[PDB]
Amino acid sequence: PQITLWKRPLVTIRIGGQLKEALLDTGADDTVLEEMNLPGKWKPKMIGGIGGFIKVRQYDQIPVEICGHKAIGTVLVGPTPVNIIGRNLLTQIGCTLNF
Amino acid sequence: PQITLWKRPLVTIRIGGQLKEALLDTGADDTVLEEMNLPGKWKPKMIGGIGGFIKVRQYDQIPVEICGHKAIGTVLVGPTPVNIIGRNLLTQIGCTLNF
Amino acid sequence: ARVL
Repeated sequence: PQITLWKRPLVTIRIGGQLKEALLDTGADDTVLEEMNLPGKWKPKMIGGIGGFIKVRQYDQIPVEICGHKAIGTVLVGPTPVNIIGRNLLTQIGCTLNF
Repeated sequence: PQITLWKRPLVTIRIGGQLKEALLDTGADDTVLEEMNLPGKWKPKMIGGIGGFIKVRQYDQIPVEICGHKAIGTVLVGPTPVNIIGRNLLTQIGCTLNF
Repeated sequence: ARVL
């Protein structure tokens, strides 16, 4: 699809067999989701945003379906204000910015 | 143009008679620039993201050209680590997400 | 990792 930006680009994703809403975020290097359980091992990591740094759990090689498009990659879990799909998965679904 | 997302989508903007590098950020409601001494009236604002909130100065009706495409709107100035072009100006340049 |  083509998504305009008059409203936040929120979409439905499937992850760990659950549906969630997430924001397609070209300003994010990484995908970060609010607290939830994911299967498998995780490693502690830190990431930074506009307000400073937070601690997250890094899950690798996680399948995520985004508007019906398949990705498998790194998902960070922690105290983000909104679920965000970052460039690591945006690239996998062939997402570009156009103007 | 078409901007792929393998790297941070950094582009050249012109604002207040300065050329600057800025990140096209679909996850940002607002445009937030690194500290700069713009003339004009402003008011204080708090904006939030990963890590918490920062204090910024809100300037209205500021012309901003983004890769040759003219825009005019609200710009926030504060201790962001990177210049961020948010949806308020992305909509004005006809920017879409496409996959 | 930068997440704006």
